[PDB]
Amino acid sequence: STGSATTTPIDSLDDAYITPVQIGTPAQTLNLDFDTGSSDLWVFSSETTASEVDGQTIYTPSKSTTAKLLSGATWSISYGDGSSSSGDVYTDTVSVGGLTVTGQAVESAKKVSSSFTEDSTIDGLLGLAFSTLNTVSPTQQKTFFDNAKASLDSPVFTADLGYHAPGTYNFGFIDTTAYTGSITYTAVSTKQGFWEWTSTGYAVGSGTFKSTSIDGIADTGTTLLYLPATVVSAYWAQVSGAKSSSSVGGYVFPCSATLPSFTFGVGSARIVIPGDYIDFGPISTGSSSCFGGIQSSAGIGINIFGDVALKAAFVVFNGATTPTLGFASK
Ligand SMILES: CN(Cc1ccccc1)Cc1cc(C[C@H]2CNCC[C@H]2CC(=O)Nc2nccs2)no1
Repeated sequence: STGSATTTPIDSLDDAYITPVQIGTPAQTLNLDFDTGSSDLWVFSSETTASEVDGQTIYTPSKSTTAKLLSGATWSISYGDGSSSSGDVYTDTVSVGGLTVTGQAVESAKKVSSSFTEDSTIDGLLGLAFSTLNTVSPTQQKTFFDNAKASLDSPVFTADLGYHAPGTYNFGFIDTTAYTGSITYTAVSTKQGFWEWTSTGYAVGSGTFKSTSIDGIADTGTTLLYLPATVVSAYWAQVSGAKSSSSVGGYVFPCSATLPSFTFGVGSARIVIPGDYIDFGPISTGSSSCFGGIQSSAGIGINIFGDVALKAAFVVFNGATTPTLGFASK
C-alpha cells in the first residue's frame, strides 16, 4: 500500500503545515500537524474542556462505530516551548491520503494549553518520530507510520514542504518526479527517539563552504532552523543591521534587507535555502524590524532542522531496519 496527502501552510509565513486525516467510521476529517519530532497522534475532541476549544474541529469518538476506549490509558505531553496537552486514548481507524491503519491509538485531549487553543487551524498533531517517544501510559503506543510500515510498498515516508505553497507527504513510495538530481542518504541515530543526523557543514550566500559536523534533528513540527551560535552569528553578520534582540527573543533584521541564502551539507551534497525562506516578517504588526528564520540552538540543547531547512528539500524518512534520512534538491 501507499498514501499521498497534500500539506498546506496555516498562514502566509509558513508557521506550520496542516494535513487532512480521516479518523473513525464514518470518517471525521481533522487537519493535523505532521510532526517528525514527536510520536503522539492527539486531537481536539468532544472531551476537550470547552473553554479551551476556539475554532478547532473535534473528534467525537461516541459517533465512531470503530472507536474503542483503550482502558486505563492516559497521555500527557510537554513540548519544547511551554505548550502542553493531555487526555485519554481510543483506538480507531485512521487514514492519510488513502492509506488506512486500523487500531491506531488516537489520543483524545481533555486539556490543552493556551498556545494550542489559539491555533484555530490545527486540530491536533500526528507524530512521526520513533515510537519510543510515545507518551501513552501504562502501555506505550505506536505511531501511524510504525503501524502502517509492514503494509507499505517500501518502509518510508517523504516530506515535500512548500514555500508559501502546498506540498506533499507520501507514504510507502518515492515520487521520482518530485526532486532534481539524486537523493543523498545519511546516517540516523535513533538514540533520542528522533530522526537525528549529522550535517557536513554550511555556507552563507556565495561564501565558501565550511566543513563542520552539525548534529541535529529533522523536525517538520518546528518552524525555524536552529543551529549553533557560531553558525548563526556568521549568517546574520552578512545582513546589514541585523542583531540578536533579547527582548524579541532572537535575531531580527531590517525588513528592507535582502537576505542571503544558507546552504547546508548532506554528505557531499548541498541543499540551498533561498534567502526569502529566512524571512518571518515584522516582529509586530507594522514594524520595520523582521524576525529571522535562522536562530541559535544554544537555549535548546539540540540543533533543529525545522521547516525553514526541510522545505528547501525533498526529504526521505527511511524506516528500514537501520533507518536513514535522504535529501534531494527540488
Ligand atoms: C515563527 N515565528 C517567528 C517570530 C517570532 C516573533 C515575531 C515574529 C516572528 C513565530 C510564530 C508565530 C506563529 C503564529 C502565531 C499565531 N498566534 C498565536 C501564536 C502563534 C502560534 C503558535 O505559536 N502556536 C503554538 N502552538 C503550540 C505551541 S506555540 N507561529 O510561529
